[PDB]
Amino acid sequence: QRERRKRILDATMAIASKGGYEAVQMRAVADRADVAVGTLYRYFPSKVHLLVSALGREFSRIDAKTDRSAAGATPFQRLNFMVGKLNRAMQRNPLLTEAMTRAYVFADASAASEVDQVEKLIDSMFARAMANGEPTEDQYHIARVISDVWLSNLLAWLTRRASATDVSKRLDLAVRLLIG
Amino acid sequence: SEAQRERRKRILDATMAIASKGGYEAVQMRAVADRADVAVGTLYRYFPSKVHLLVSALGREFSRIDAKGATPFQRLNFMVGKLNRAMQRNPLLTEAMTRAYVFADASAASEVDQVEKLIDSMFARAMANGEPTEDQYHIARVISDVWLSNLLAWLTRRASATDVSKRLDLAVRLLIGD
Repeated sequence: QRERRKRILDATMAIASKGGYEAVQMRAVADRADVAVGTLYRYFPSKVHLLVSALGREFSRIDAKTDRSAAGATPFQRLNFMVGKLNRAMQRNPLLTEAMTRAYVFADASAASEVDQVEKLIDSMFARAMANGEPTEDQYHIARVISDVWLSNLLAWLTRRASATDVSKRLDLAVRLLIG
Repeated sequence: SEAQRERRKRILDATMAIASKGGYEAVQMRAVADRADVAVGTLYRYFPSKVHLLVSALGREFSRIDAKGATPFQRLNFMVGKLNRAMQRNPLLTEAMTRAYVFADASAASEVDQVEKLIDSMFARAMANGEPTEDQYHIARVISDVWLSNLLAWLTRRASATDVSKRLDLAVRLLIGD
């Protein structure tokens, strides 16, 4: 059932990248992934669960892309590195970003687990970026603040009250204010 | 020149009261117009949507609170504390404002801007005990974003009020902690 999951999340990412939040239909994803619809619902009860899970997988893959050794001599530099990478990744995929941001907007208690998995991952990614070895509590907290700035400005990006570069500027400002 | 002002005041008062008692759903143009004793047409000329109503009312709220610690950290900590307690005393109002801010589009981008500048100012001056630096304004923005993100989590029952309070405290200490 692992390969089934892989096909389902693959189709989720493909469709989301192609047509944004709207295009992510349960029937369409199930179709594209060659699984029964009931199977899809059994693993993912909503498109929110689908998208958040897919996001989690994407983060888990990005963390496996290289290694903690792969940069900067200072915490500020390393965190700047991580945030910059994820930032350009965001800028390269506006539709996917729309789908994910919307998914986060609609995520409720029923998707708690899924969302948690994302939050735990991304924060970890930031924290381990700042730290040499095991991150401290404060670094986890800093990670959470950065994530909150990111999401809050994506909220304004989604409703076209702000551009992607505005988001990027806010992120850099936040990083500098926290550990610059 | 005074009829318009009185009208606006009653409109925002009604918005605050209704939002406080029933939340975002209860904020409807006819109900607001009714309570405020204005024509619905006048209300639509004044505020095109419930988002404009809630955002404007919030702005007036921060203006009013603005009207009537030995460090930046203590003063900001104090203010965020008071605002937090006020928030927990008014969950339906907070619900209404949160929905208003997550649902706000470009058509209210102007309004959303104004109140924003207001809110941050009140934070920043609190940090400065006077005229703030650029960085203090920036910090105010960061705090505001933490607030909004955690309020989104609260709205969708992914977090409690206590969670929100703790997150805001953490943000304050991490940003300007003594």
